[PDB]
Amino acid sequence: SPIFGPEEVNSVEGNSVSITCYYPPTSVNRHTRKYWCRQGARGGCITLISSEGYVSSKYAGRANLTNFPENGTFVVNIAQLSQDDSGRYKCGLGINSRGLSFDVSLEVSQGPGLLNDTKVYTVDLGRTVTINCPFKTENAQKRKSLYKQIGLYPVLVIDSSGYVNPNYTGRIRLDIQGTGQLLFSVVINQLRLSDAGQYLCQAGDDSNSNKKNADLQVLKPEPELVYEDLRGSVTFHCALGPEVANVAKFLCRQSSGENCDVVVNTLGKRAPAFEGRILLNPQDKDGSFSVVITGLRKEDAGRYLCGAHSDGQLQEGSPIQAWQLFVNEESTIPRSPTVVKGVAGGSVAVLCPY
Amino acid sequence: ERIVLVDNKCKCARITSRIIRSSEDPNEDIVERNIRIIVPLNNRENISDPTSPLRTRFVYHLSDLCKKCDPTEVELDNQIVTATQSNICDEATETCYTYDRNKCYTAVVPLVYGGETKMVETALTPDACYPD
Amino acid sequence: LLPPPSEELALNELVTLTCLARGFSPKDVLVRWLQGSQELPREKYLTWASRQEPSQGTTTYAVTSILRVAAEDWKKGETFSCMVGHEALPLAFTQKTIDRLAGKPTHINVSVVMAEADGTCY
Amino acid sequence: CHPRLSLHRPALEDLLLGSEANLTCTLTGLRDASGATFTWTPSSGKSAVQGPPERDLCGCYSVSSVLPGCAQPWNHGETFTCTAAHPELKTPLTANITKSGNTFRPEVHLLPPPSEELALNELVTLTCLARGFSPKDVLVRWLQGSQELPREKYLTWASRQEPSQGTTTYAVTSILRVAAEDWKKGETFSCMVGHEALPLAFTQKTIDRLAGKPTHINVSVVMAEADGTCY
Amino acid sequence: LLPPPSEELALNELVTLTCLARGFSPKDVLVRWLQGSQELPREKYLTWASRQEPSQGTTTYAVTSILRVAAEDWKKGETFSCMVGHEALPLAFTQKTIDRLAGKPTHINVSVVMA
Amino acid sequence: LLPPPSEELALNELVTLTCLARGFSPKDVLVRWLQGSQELPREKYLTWASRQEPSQGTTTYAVTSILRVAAEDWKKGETFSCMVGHEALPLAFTQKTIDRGKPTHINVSVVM
Ligand SMILES: *[C@@H]1O[C@H](CO)[C@@H](O[C@@H]2O[C@H](CO)[C@@H](O[C@@H]3O[C@H](CO)[C@@H](O)[C@H](O)[C@@H]3O)[C@H](O)[C@H]2NC(C)=O)[C@H](O)[C@H]1NC(C)=O
Ligand SMILES: *[C@@H]1O[C@H](CO)[C@@H](O[C@@H]2O[C@H](CO)[C@@H](O)[C@H](O)[C@H]2NC(C)=O)[C@H](O)[C@H]1NC(C)=O
Ligand SMILES: *[C@@H]1O[C@H](CO)[C@@H](O)[C@H](O)[C@H]1NC(C)=O
Ligand SMILES: *[C@@H]1O[C@H](CO)[C@@H](O)[C@H](O)[C@H]1NC(C)=O
Repeated sequence: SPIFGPEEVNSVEGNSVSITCYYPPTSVNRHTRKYWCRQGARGGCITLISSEGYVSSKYAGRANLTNFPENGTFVVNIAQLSQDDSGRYKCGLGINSRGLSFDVSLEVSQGPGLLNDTKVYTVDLGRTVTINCPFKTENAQKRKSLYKQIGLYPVLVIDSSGYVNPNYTGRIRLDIQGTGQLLFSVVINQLRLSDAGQYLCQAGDDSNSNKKNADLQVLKPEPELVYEDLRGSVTFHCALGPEVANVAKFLCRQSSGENCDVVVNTLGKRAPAFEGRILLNPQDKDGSFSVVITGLRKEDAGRYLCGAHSDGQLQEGSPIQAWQLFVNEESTIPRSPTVVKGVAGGSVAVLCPY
Repeated sequence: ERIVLVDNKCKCARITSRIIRSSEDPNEDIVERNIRIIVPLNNRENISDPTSPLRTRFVYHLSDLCKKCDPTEVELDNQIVTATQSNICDEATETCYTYDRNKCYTAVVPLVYGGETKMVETALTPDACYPD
Repeated sequence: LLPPPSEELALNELVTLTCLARGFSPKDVLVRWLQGSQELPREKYLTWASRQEPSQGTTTYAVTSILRVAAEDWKKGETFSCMVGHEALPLAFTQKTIDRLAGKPTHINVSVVMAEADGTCY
Repeated sequence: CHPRLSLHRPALEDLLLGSEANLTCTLTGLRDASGATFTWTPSSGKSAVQGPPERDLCGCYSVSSVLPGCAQPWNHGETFTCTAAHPELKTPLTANITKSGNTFRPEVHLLPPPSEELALNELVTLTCLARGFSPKDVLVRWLQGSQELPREKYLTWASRQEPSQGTTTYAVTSILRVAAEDWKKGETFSCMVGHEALPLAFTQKTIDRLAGKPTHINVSVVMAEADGTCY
Repeated sequence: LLPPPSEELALNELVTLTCLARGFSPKDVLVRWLQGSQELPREKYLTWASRQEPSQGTTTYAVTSILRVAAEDWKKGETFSCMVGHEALPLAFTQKTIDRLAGKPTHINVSVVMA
Repeated sequence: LLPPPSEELALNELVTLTCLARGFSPKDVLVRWLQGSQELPREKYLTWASRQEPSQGTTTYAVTSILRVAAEDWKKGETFSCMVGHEALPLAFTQKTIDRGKPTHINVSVVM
């Protein structure tokens, strides 16, 4: 229960991985036994590598485990991954049949093989990308269509003369450096999650319906793990690029039914539940700022998103960052009075612990 | 299984409770109480080594598990007063059935070193007894 | 402190909490009430006087007090306290705190687990 | 034959159960003798006495010298260096030693007697195993009740290296033979293991007749007032 | 042949078995392990030397050996053996076998009193 | 090694133990019996010869033997064993013992 780590972990074959688990730094917890075990079916929760010197037969040459007592963390490295290593695992301390653990899910996907006739582009959610398409020396006076196989329909919703979709409106252009040579290009601003898939580009047509592919991958951001305790404080560092340094930035908290709730804005908003215990700082030359929240309660734990928009709300097509927070609650911070009363003309005296 | 009342680690007993707003008769509802006892099958009676054989009898008094005797702070008028919280805590002295992960338990054994003897100290739970 | 009777909870209007303090040799006592951690004002409850009880050898006294609260927020989960002060107590005060979850249950679940493994109680 | 020089750590029983802790620096393979001398980098009292030489394989000189009072620098993690010059070689030799790092602590196990020894009613045997510790120095002592037994009543083997599942570790065993009437009265016996990596330098396990091949499990749980206004 | 200790099965790593031979007068002896019917290679276990044990009647000797096997094979119900060869045995060998049962207790009595 | 049918265990006179071998390629065995750690002389038991079993494809064999022993020490708990010698075994012998296969009794009582 006080143990925390990355909930889901993805990779491909041949690659490595690095998993970190967190624990309270009390002296029993630093000297006790640490373990990594594979919670299979049929009862047991068989250990794969441990802290005392046990390495299993399947993990020989591939893995190790290092304990850092001053962080209160311990790391597990696993090299040369396969597809039989997909399953549910556990960090832990002590004896397996107790419950001082944390569940981790690991999925390994099959890589690329013998289909490499495309030029892929990867891009962050809410950024720009280009799709180059070599124009040739006869196919100018046709249509420069661009399908996207919704099912197996050729869905032309982009043409290079303005015949566009009301879906993809307001952000698509072309710029001319062609007229005889072998390139033109289209810049796509403010990509969404909806705009993935395979693109069958063309530039004119010589009638064999000859095909060119140029596919893209749009990825949602990886949350950073923060480990704090009761009655403490946290800082986030929101470090988007200098391209949006004149936009109003914000910070929500993810809820169950896909609902950010605004904690702070740059145009002057606040929740009532954070009155008295939140700060927001002026941004630097890089357009990077920090948000401080003190007096951490139990219900503050969850996913947080910082972004940017013209109004200060989570809208689609906006660049985001992420975090995941854990409030420990087996804290060592001493309790204190929260309210101190006084009368007019009198004194007060408050005790402040470090 | 919702709210913890007692979490005792000298006897290793835990009591929770929950208002189950049941489906049928929707203007009345039950109060459930869960108790969990974990019984060690290899501990001694006193926690030293040669005491007496392994404990075979385990007794739990819920009037003692729910007891509360540490002083508290109460704001009455515009004041802070200190009060007690129980009628029966005329007095450690309780017997423990299990160990506790956050406390040392040591012993003393005399061994010989050629001439005299010593008073060598021995850790009974080695994880919790590092000097740190 | 005594919980409300069972047949006041059906009406869902107001419920009664009784406080009984017994067996003190001087005839002086204090009784206050708290909700959560907020003291209620003195015009919200009724306190009787201190009288002497039938003699089991030596002369001791008794006193009572009642308080009526809303039936809805007793079920929501608020807590109430009866605080009694007398000059023979060591810390001069004592307190009892009651609520709905710390009461006589309807269902009881007991599970006894036998642990050959260890005797540490994590 | 040609000489050699080595360095030896202090013995375990003097660092745990004792006060003094003498290092030693020896010199073997010397032909006849020398008027040699040594060198120790901390020398705040370094009365490095030599004593007499010994006689070795086929005829050799072997002299040595110890350094007293080095317990707390050894436990703090310091370093010691020895270096000697003598007639019968060209250049002085050198050596160094330090307290070990990346150690492990033992897992101690005490086993009940076998089932077929209890029938013949003459003597029984108890086994003490220690496993998985990183330096190879260890001690084993037995008790009866709460009194130590003399050293000449049991048998302890040496520490050896076990097959590898990762890091290299060691193991040791011991047995003790006791009268079969004391096992049935209800006497208790205990095994003690001392190691460099344990917290208070010793740990122990205990066993008697009711704990181990029990053939009977009796347990009675009493719960007094389950419906009782828990505040 | 001794069953594994109860403190060890709760870690799910490996369980250890212990073989002991005691009371033989000439100090030469062999120790081999098996799994079912297959003899295991020598690099899988550890035996000690053959020391002399402290008695007063005559001179006898003793030796030990350990084998650490996987917990999943101990749970599945496989059997392991210890063979010992000596001059004085009439058939030159003797064998002991063990599995996950037969260290389990004979009967258990639990009584709960709700009063 | 098979334990001793309860039909003659009820009578408490003697019991029969059966050693069975099965599945070996040449028709050559050696069967001996022991008790505790002492070997019994060869006139206390009988042993049949090696017949060929019919089974799937290849040809293997089988032997049996029978020992009778007093029920007094068997009730007390004295143990017995059967040895089998063959040249396809790596250490030339195997051995199976038996002793008075019972399961665990469990008594749980609740008192109100
Ligand atoms: C349970 O066992 C513990 C451990 O044996 C008992 O505590 C120990 O009791 C002995 C005898 O009363 C104490 O020994 C005394 O030592 C002082 C010197 O410090 C000496 O003046 C006395 O003459 C006597 O030798 C010992 O200090 C004490 N505490 C320890 C070891 O921490 C305990 O009493 C037992 N409890 C029950 C309920 O059985
Ligand atoms: C606490 O965790 C940090 C990780 O943020 C550790 O920092 C890394 O430590 C390794 C040493 O194993 C170095 O190789 C890296 O360069 C360090 N930095 C990063 C960014 O990875 C740090 O070592 C841990 N604390 C202690 C005391 O070791
Ligand atoms: C072992 O740990 C080190 C950390 O010092 C790491 O660099 C290395 O990759 C690990 N070895 C593996 C995973 O085989
Ligand atoms: C100790 O001696 C070794 C030679 O075996 C040498 O490589 C090492 O550097 C020496 N260390 C110190 C601290 O002198």
